[PDB]
Amino acid sequence: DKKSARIRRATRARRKLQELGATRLVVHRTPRHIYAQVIAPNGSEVLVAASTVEKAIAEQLKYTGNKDAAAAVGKAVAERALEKGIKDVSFDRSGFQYHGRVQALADAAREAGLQF
Amino acid sequence: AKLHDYYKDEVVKKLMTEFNYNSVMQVPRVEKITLNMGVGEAIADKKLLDNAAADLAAISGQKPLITKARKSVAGFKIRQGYPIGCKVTLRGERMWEFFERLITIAVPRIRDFRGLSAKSFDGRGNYSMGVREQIIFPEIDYDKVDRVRGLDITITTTAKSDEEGRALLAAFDFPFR
Amino acid sequence: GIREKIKLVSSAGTGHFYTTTKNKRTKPEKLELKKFDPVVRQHVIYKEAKIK
Amino acid sequence: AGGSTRNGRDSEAKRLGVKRFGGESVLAGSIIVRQRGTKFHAGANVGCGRDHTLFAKADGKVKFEVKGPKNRKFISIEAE
Amino acid sequence: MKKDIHPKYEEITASCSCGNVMKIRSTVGHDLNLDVCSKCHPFFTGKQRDVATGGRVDRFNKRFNI
Amino acid sequence: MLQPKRTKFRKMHKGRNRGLAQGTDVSFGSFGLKAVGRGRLTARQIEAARRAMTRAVKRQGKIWIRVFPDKPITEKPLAVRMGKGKGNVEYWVALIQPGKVLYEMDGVPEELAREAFKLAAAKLPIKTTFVTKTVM
RNA sequence: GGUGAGGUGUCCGAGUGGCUGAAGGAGCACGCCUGGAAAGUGUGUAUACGGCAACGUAUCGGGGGUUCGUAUCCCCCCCUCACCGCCA
RNA sequence: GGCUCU
RNA sequence: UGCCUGGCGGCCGUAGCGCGGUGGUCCCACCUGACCCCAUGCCGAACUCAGAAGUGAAACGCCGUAGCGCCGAUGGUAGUGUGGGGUCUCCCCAUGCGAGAGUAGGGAACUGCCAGGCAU
RNA sequence: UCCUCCUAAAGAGUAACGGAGGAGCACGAAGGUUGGCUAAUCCUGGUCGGACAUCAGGAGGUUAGUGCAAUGGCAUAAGCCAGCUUGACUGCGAGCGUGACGGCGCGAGCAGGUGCGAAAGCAGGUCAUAGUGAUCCGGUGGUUCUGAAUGGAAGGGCCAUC
RNA sequence: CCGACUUACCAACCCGAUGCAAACUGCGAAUACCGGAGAAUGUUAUCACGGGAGACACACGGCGGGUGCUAACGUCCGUC
Ligand SMILES: [Mg+2]
Ligand SMILES: [Mg+2]
Ligand SMILES: [Mg+2]
Ligand SMILES: [Mg+2]
Ligand SMILES: [Mg+2]
Ligand SMILES: [Mg+2]
Ligand SMILES: [Mg+2]
Ligand SMILES: [Mg+2]
Ligand SMILES: [Mg+2]
Ligand SMILES: [Mg+2]
Ligand SMILES: [Mg+2]
Ligand SMILES: [Mg+2]
Ligand SMILES: [Mg+2]
Ligand SMILES: [Mg+2]
Ligand SMILES: [Mg+2]
Ligand SMILES: [Mg+2]
Ligand SMILES: [Mg+2]
Ligand SMILES: [Mg+2]
Ligand SMILES: [Mg+2]
Ligand SMILES: [Mg+2]
Ligand SMILES: [Mg+2]
Ligand SMILES: [Mg+2]
Ligand SMILES: [Mg+2]
Ligand SMILES: [Mg+2]
Ligand SMILES: [Mg+2]
Ligand SMILES: [Mg+2]
Ligand SMILES: [Mg+2]
Ligand SMILES: [Zn+2]
Repeated sequence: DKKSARIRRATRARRKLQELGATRLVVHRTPRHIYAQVIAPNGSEVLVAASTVEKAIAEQLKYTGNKDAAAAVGKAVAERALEKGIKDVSFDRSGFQYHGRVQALADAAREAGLQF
Repeated sequence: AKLHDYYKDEVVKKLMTEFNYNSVMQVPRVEKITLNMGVGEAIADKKLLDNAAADLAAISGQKPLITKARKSVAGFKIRQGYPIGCKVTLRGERMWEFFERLITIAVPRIRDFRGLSAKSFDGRGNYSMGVREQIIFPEIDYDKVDRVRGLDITITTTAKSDEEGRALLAAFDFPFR
Repeated sequence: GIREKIKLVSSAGTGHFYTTTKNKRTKPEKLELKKFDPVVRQHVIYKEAKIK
Repeated sequence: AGGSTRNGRDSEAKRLGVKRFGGESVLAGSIIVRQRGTKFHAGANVGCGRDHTLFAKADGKVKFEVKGPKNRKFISIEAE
Repeated sequence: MKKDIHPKYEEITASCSCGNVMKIRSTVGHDLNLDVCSKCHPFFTGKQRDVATGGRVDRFNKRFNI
Repeated sequence: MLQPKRTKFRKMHKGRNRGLAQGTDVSFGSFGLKAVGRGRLTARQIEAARRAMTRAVKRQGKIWIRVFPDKPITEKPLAVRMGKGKGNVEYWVALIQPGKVLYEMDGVPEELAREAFKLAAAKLPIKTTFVTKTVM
């Protein structure tokens, strides 16, 4: 229901980046955690990934599902992407609103150095 | 939220006992109350609509959603898009507080009140009743009105069956019979 | 063919004009759009005038 | 003597169809399919026109293939 | 809820003839005096008494004796 | 006389009548009248052969009609030249291939069904035969 | 045989998509005048079926069809009116 | 002013 | 490496439904609250935010199950290209191709990348 | 004259006084973009309220919808709401389709400048296919291009347009 | 008014069985067509340009069809 309508809400821009050949950052948002992963243009393998389920990020935080955790995740995934040489991506909101934790994540990745 | 507290302390214990549910999430609960006034004569003039939304806005302190015709029918001389009614959805504390003022004040103020029906639960727990006259609520001033309206109340609850809602409202001493 | 034809005169002083149609019965108010003026190479407000 | 008819009309043939078939090397911009709807769909390196015309954005061979859960027919340009 | 469009919804006191003091949130503003509440409505006594069929044989035997 | 109540279209091409049939086996009843030849029947030929077997059984038993005339047949009027539109629909036919079971019957003996279907086949232009039900 | 138009309650008669289940009039019914009738005059006013009349539905030749909705629009069957059905 | 029949 | 879960794909019904069962450390879900970010042509329902008391009820996931859906031969049949023939509105012969429907049967998907949890 | 289906024989095309239907427009939003949503019908309950308004739940899963005919499409919706807007831009256009020709059509991309969006991106009218009329002549605005001795002008040319 | 019942009259949906379709399709050939590669053969048989034409009244026969009566040495198309 809500899961399916979120997928329907996301599957237009996903297919558009699929035909654009875009290396794509995928955000996923839960009430407790927030997830991020950089996916190759083939859509079958990832490059870097970050979350509030990881110990190295979650242990520095109060709650995993607030904006400060989402900015720490987008900073970590950006610093890993620039470590691996990935610089230009395209942000996939994955059916969420560009708002709140998603916006704070993408603003953190922009500030840390990704270009999107 | 007085009845919401009464739900959470005594109704849940009652229904868990009288149904032997495995989990407490398996219990019914009310979710929303819908207050429709179908005004089919407002195609003559907006002022009947404009006053019916004012009366129903005084009952429940929300601005009503003016509903319109889904399609056009000629037996009623209406076209698709005409405002033909008004509704109010009540959730949360305002739902409980209206439901308190309902079963405590307005139901006793019904002329020749003799009970409700237990045969109005739409097969799936959701109860629907219809009142003849808005003056049973004390929000309405008797001199200020001109037209005797009527509205209908629809309590949408999470009870799967019909009896689980009948026991839930009976747990709220809902005057069935 | 009730939909008469007009012209959208540049407000940049140039006599450049786009030509188009409108229903003058149902849209009595004048049409004003921001269009490209190829002489000045800017987007300029055009206004409705008579096709003449 | 007498009679008439009401069924004399017909329109001109619009010459639709597949102009370049599979395994057939094209230049960029070459029209592959003319069609009313999206009877076919645009795959890789293939654009869809205003009238659902499928044209090649690049050069190479035409590849017909069936993808998706709805088993829709996609046209792609292999590199060449 | 939205900010401006809704009417004032304020807690007032509604007392009744049975002395049922009840504080509710309402759009009235002033205090309310009732006539019957759910405590004092004759739903539990009056509707039980108010059928009152009466017997035809008992009226007959009542009107006299043989 | 059998006739469709509604049709999507008023007229139909002449077509052809080649191929074998599909309603070959005796489905419903016990005895059947199977077409061997090829051609087209009509609602009159169908209703006349139905009357001849209903009377031959004295309305005892049950008779199915497997076919139905759904093809309209046009004719041009007399003294009308070959142009100027398609002719007017005059009657309705059913295209009959070899092997088509035309009628079925039960509730009667075999010899009575033989003589009834013989009285019916005498009302039909095409050559017929008598068939019985079969397991598998 | 074809072309065109049309088919209106008791009668005539208007009525080319939304208070048209019908104007207006005559006629029919009822009342009054009249010793009695008329003529006047006044008031009304279709057939069915569902309940009970709360009003509802159907009915513009018949029968289908569309559009939310047709007495008005399209089709068929028809009926009638007008014109043509010629050259040899 | 004119206004039929019995 | 095993198990479980989440995300992104591959594939597009042997992958889908149905019926029954089962899961809560984590995850997920529901869930608590909302002056705030933001939102409701009314409503914190949704969207969003701040959270974590409770529950796996629903949903979801997993397991099982042939009531279906689905897949599906072999043989035959229909058709048909070429050549020939007949009783020529339609068929036949040689040769090549060869269905559909149906039957037996299969069948309660398979697989990749990353991350986390518990075991090892 | 134009559009859609069949005839049309599985590429295109294909005739008849063959079978059936439509067009000679509309829209300053019914266009663009961003964001969101998902029907028809039926069942039950429910004030006036009735076969049928509106309200709540369930089945169904597009049998609906598409500005209009039919066909092909449409869930990533091309269908439906709201916000901001004018890309219903100007100069070009590789390369193809289609016609005997005149002509008609599709088009990525380039330069300028613009709108929406955080951004990737999208936008050179509308889901597509009908909604149309050659040339001449003449009219209007702009442009020194020309200007019959010279300077102007008339007139002509070019661009837009009737 | 609520309704009584029974009943020799039909019937929606759904289910099962059975047919039909040029303007039906959850299937689907043979051929034909487009493109590529490869031999052998064929007096370049192919294409482009240029000079000169003629022709645009066809017929029957086979096959696939419309129309007509699966009537016509009929008519109108496709193909040989
Ligand atoms: Mg009417
Ligand atoms: Mg289950
Ligand atoms: Mg919530
Ligand atoms: Mg469960
Ligand atoms: Mg085989
Ligand atoms: Mg097979
Ligand atoms: Mg299965
Ligand atoms: Mg299963
Ligand atoms: Mg073709
Ligand atoms: Mg062909
Ligand atoms: Mg969108
Ligand atoms: Mg209802
Ligand atoms: Mg549109
Ligand atoms: Mg369109
Ligand atoms: Mg001339
Ligand atoms: Mg001079
Ligand atoms: Mg000069
Ligand atoms: Mg067919
Ligand atoms: Mg000629
Ligand atoms: Mg000729
Ligand atoms: Mg010829
Ligand atoms: Mg022939
Ligand atoms: Mg012929
Ligand atoms: Mg012949
Ligand atoms: Mg001849
Ligand atoms: Mg000829
Ligand atoms: Mg021939
Ligand atoms: Zn009281």
